[PDB]
Amino acid sequence: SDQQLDCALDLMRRLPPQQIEKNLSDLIDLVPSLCEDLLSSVDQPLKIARDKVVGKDYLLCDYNRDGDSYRSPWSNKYDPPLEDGAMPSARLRKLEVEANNAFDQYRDLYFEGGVSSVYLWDLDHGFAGVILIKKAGDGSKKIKGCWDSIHVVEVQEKSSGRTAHYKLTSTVMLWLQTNKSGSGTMNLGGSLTRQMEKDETVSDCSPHIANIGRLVEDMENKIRSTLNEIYFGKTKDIVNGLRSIDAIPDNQKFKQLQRELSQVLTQRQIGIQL
Amino acid sequence: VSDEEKVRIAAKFITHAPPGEFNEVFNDVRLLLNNDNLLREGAAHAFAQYNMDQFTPVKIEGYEDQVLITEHGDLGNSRFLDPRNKISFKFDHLRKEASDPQPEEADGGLKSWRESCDSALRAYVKDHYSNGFCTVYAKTIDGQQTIIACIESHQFQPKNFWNGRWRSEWKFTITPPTAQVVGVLKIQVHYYEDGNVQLVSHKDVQDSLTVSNEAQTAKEFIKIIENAENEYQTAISENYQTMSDTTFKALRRQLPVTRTKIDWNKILSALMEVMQKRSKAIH
Amino acid sequence: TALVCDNGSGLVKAGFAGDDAPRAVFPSIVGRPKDSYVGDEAQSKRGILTLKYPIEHGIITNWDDMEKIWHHTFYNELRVAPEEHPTLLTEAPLNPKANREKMTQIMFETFNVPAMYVAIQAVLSLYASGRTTGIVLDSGDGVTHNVPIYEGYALPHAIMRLDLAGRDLTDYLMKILTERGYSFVTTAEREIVRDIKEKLCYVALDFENEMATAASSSSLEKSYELPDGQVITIGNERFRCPETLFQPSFIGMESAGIHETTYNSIMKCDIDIRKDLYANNVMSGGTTMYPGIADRMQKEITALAPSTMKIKIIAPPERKYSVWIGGSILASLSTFQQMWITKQEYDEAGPSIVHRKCF
Ligand SMILES: Nc1ncnc2c1ncn2[C@@H]1O[C@H](COP(=O)(O)OP(=O)(O)O)[C@@H](O)[C@H]1O
Ligand SMILES: [Mg+2]
Repeated sequence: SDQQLDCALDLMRRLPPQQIEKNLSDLIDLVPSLCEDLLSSVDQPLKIARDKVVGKDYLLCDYNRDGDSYRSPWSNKYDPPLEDGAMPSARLRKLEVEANNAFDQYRDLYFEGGVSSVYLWDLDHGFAGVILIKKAGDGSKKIKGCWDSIHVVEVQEKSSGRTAHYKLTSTVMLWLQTNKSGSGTMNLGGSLTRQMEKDETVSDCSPHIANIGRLVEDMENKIRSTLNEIYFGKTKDIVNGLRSIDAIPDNQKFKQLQRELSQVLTQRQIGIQL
Repeated sequence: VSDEEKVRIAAKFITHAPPGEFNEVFNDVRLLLNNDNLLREGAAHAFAQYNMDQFTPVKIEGYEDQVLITEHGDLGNSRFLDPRNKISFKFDHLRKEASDPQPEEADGGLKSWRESCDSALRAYVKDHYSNGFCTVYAKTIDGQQTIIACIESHQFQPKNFWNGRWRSEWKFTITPPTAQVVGVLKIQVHYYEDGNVQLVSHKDVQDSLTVSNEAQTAKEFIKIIENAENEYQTAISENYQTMSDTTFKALRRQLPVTRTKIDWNKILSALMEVMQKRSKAIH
Repeated sequence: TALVCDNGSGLVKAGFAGDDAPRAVFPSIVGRPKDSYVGDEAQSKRGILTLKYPIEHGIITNWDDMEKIWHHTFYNELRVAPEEHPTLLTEAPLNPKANREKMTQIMFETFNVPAMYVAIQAVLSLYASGRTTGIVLDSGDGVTHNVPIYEGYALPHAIMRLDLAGRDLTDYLMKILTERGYSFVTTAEREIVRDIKEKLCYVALDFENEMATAASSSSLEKSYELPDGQVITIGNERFRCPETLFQPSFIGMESAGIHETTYNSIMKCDIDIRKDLYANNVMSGGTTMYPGIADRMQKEITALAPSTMKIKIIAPPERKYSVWIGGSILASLSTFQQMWITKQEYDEAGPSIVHRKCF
């Protein structure tokens, strides 16, 4: 009962990224009983929708949905108008109004484009939040890639001291391709997920959303550098290990001497040992 | 859920199988499917095609050599063909069974050409690779003889959590008026240490040089191949080293123009109008 | 009796094979107004000579002055003929490949040594410690490196480079000293402000607690005798200078410290060799003499590695000359006779060894 969903997850990570949505369709063809629950487990590329009253696009998600009815972050509405409760926490309303503004100013300084969205929750002790960012490739530019990232934020209660523990989980999907004539076609893909927790004070000069912006920006910079240097870095090592650029008869001529050198040095180091 | 839909879905799943490991995906596609009797024959062609495309090696029963399987070079029926030693073999697509100790008969029309091709390709397949295997086939297509030279290298390691494979194929024609050289290259590497990273790359090349006699014919295509491969590695390394400032800045910048963390306090919280008259008058 | 002649951006070292201490340690600096004033005599007549450094950041920039330094090494410091016996030389990792042989051709063209075994600087310090596998820090005068070595091989895809070294630290110490009131100006007064750095500097765990204790209680004060009769009482820079290695933002460089790069060195490596590489992190160089620099690394890495395994960090006492001894214990060995870059190869192949025997 529990091994099959683990096997489905194992299949999911194995396939290449660039067509996974087709595989999601194929997934619901195989096993219908576990179709719903796997969507809560496997991250998926997100969909783009259009607001009709303000003329701008927003980002569909899973946790801003109730009975197959979504809410826009900017203009409170639903596809069925006024059939269910919409956008609680009026005291948090203003903390969305700045936030929907705030992170797009962060879009303008890093991505020079893209689409963002934020939706906060209510819970028993504090609140929670889900933050989405998407960037598509440029039509004019030869490079055609995609960046998606999802973030989940939780805050616990504190009786006194004005110190809040933010727990931030993040996940990133990345796709790149090049078609230069010198090297033909090359493709690169990536999926990563991380977490951390941090305590920090609450101040009038530094409200909560300043801290949330700090954590989001720090996580994105760290994950970008980590994926560029550590993960993508040693693919170059594998491909240069498949074949050396220069001919190498020379090292094989002295390789047995190198092995004997290692053996006698291993003898000698124990022989003296300082 | 229609059965033949499921069969072909498993077929294109295994067709795009991950880089190299076959047992785990085979076990799990067995797990999802109920009718293994239909799996025996309705997935035989898919597994066979996966063996054909990957250029896997097989170690024969103790003649001190291993041979590849080529889509354009194998015999095509249930029993395949070898370049050397004149012994056709039957290779199982799943169990790697060895059988069929029955020789065959070569055409013999241009055996010097294929033997020289083997001898020359062998020399610059050993030293210039760390670990790789090659094969060479000769066949008459459309009344013209063609020599196919195929190369494959693998560095499988499960415990370290990465896989890699190089495959390449080259075509050579017999035209004393003018020769022609066709080449195809592909690289596949996979890294999954607490993440996913895929890299697939493909290349195709068309080129040619003057004709020559048997004393010299074993050298021109070798030099063309070595030049093409070396320029290809130069190109991919040169393109990869400038990733963070040429191709990856379109998706996301490392730091902004200011070369500092964005100051969120001032973001949360007219001089430019007045300064325009000064800018006009001074400049 | 092979010569080990270790180059360096700060202080060049030279000596025989059988000894266990470098006999000739002198600065690598060349003066111009006779023209052949190099070393201590160049430092003495600072009022007329325009001193300049041939070697910069571990890569030879000016080649004539490096030839003058080599000429001075084999004539006055050693008093031996160049071609009596083989000579070993070292160069830093991550160098231009042609520069390895650019010095070989100028060596043969004026000395014609019988043989060479030109090697990396960091590969042999690990042998000097006494093992074949580990991480190495070349925390020197011109550059700093993080270099992992497994079974005697240097992995070129897993090294990192830092510009921070001793001279930047000395400049920062000068800048701090100007603020207190004891102004030190011009390059003549460098050799004394280095002297405060050698024997009146250390590192502390709680950077903030140490600052609080120093500012509150004036017990962390020390008196130093300048060579004039004056005495200088020195306070809070005893730990504000060496901390620049762990936080390069003081000078202004945005690069990470030498405590996070030891982590990135081993992240960019295999799964199965990490249990071996944590166990042996080996220090070296001239800029790792300070007291208590083992403990700061031992506390920092434990806060950044998994808690399910053991990190042992060690350092010999003779860290400053560990590059020299590691050469001399490799030059004189039984099976070492057969694999040199010998003279007869160059004599037979002519000018073709410069692109053939690059191993
Ligand atoms: N006792 C000491 N304590 C601290 N630092 C020292 C000491 N002696 C020398 N140094 C520093 O080390 C530098 C010499 O480094 P060195 O090992 O010569 O580098 P390299 O050999 O790579 O040129 C000097 O410039 C000085 O700043
Ligand atoms: Mg040094």
